[PDB]
Amino acid sequence: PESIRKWREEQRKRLQ
Amino acid sequence: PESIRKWREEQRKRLQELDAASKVTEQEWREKAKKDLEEWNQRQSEQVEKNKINNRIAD
Amino acid sequence: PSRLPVVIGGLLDVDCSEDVIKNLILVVRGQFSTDELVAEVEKRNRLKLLLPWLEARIHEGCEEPATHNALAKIYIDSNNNPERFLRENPYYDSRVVGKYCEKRDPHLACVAYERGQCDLELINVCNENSLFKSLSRYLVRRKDPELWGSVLLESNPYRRPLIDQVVQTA
Amino acid sequence: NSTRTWKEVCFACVDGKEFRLAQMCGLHIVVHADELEELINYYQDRGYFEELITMLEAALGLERAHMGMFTELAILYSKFKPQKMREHLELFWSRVNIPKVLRAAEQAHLWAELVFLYDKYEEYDNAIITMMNHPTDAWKEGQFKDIIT
Amino acid sequence: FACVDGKEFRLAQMCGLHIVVHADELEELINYYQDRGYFEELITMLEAALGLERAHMGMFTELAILYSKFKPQKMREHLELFWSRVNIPKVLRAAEQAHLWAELVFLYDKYEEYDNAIITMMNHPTDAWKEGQFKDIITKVANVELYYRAIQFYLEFKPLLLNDLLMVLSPRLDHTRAVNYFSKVKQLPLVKPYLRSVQNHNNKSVNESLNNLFITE
Amino acid sequence: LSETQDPEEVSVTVKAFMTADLPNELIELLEKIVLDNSVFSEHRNLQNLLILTAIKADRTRVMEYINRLDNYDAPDIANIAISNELFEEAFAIFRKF
Repeated sequence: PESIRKWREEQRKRLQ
Repeated sequence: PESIRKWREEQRKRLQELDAASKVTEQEWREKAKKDLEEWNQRQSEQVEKNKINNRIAD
Repeated sequence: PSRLPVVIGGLLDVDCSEDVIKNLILVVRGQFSTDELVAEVEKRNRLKLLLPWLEARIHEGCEEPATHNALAKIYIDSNNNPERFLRENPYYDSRVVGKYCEKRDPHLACVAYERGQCDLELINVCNENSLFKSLSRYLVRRKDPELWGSVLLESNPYRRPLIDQVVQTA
Repeated sequence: NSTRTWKEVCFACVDGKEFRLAQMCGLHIVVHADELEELINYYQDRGYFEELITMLEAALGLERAHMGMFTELAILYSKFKPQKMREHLELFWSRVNIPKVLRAAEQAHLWAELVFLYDKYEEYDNAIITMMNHPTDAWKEGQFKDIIT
Repeated sequence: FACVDGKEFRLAQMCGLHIVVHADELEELINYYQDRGYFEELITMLEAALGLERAHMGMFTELAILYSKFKPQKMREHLELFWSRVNIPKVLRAAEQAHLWAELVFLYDKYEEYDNAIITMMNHPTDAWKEGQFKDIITKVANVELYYRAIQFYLEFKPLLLNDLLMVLSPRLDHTRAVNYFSKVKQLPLVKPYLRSVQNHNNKSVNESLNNLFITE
Repeated sequence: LSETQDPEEVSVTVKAFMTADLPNELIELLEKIVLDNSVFSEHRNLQNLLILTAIKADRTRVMEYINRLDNYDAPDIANIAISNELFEEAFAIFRKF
């Protein structure tokens, strides 16, 4: 499902 | 100071605590261990009767 | 029987049993190629098929790299630790085991290069991804000023870690 | 049973979405380091991370348990399952690529794992910096007294 | 000794530093201090043991034992360093006397005493137990009969993990004795998904048990 | 397995263990691990070193070894079992083939 879409925002949320 | 007293006593009382604390810890581990079986056997019986009724309609 | 490995590759394309091949390898060969049946079975990925014959062949004590390297290769895929067979077998060749053990285990490829004196390949792999302490142990062991000269000229980006290690290994 | 067969049919099996079949059908490909990264690249597009980590857990049982397998396993445990990274890496630290995992761990940069890792590989200087710039999660009074020496 | 008699302790360390370096007089000074009780000065005297050029094993051996008996809040870390230098028997026994189960296991892992590790995990799993450490330590054990008893332990504790552990135990474990144990305590349907991967072996017990399960399905 | 290079390192310690009058479950265990999941998947003098050593124990281990071992010899070891108290094992051997 274009997991990169969820993954970019999830990683940024996690780090922020 | 003759710390032989505290030497033996604090360690022995620490054992007195730890053995029983660990025993009740493994006991709650045990009752939840059987909680798993109590949670699974109900579904085992459910699937048993389910396959039973599904075989009944076959004829 | 020179065409044995070729027709055997064809056979394993037919996908027949292995014990047939195990029995037919023990036939009395004649003129035969040894360092390319390994390349053949590599495609077929059944090198364990070749254990018993080569075991007897080395029991005879043949000093052929074509066999002494294949023994190491199958020892690697055994999931075991063939570091001492690698160090105490003065018959195989360091190059093929190094390139083969490049990605699978550089910790063994560095020892292969160590006894094989493949210093350039050692820096070509161990410098890239390894514990550079083993490198410094080798260079200080294998004291060679030209090696330090080749390494210590500010071309290699990975010089700072190995010096930051050899300060302790010395 | 050639590599070509399993790797060719893995993509059709994943398109067909039979991960049970594709799991066992891909174990003969992961064993080849020259055929692993391609599969992970195919799968990240699918996003079936939860489905392939089981295959990777099965890859440990495979006889050809080589290093790149563990590098990719740790790479995905670093951010998709970060809680598991440290625990899984208690073992294969002597079995896994150091720099690729280091830079790969830079994304999550769970500084405790990086510090412990550098401490294991004797690259103490990097651990000192890491404990210097992110000590809230990655710092210990004990080991920082003697690693510094 | 005079420094003790005068109850001086700033120097008792300093002058005493030049003894413990030696092997024989080490235990003599320990025995001279154990009756005197100044363990706070004893430990801090041996805290400088790291800060030396000729320290030996017995020092850190008896020191980690002291942590096992005087400051168990400090034993894990100090143990974490000199486990390579320290001797095994003098310390493992004294820590067993202290009943510190989270560290005897860790040392048996460090000295790969898996037979001594799993037994201690099983008799004291309140803290020494871990799902993954056990799961990987099991394959390196020598006494294989402990496989069945650990299965007993998990059936008592973690039935879901029995299939997971069975995945790794299947090579170094019987397929028949396993199903016999399950039929003994009657837990055969609990392992129904695994048994589909052993009919290839086609053991008689395995051949007929899964068939009986199919008859109930 | 740390050596796992040649059968001399194997054979010296193996015949030492045999000559060292080691009781049951002492040598067969090493034979088991060195057979199970190892390079030494042969049968060269591995039959009696394991199966006869299993007959020294007189246990169910013979059955798992029967249904597990390959590239072996059926008739002679079946006769060995018949010579010993266990005949069901030779029966199962002839049942296999």
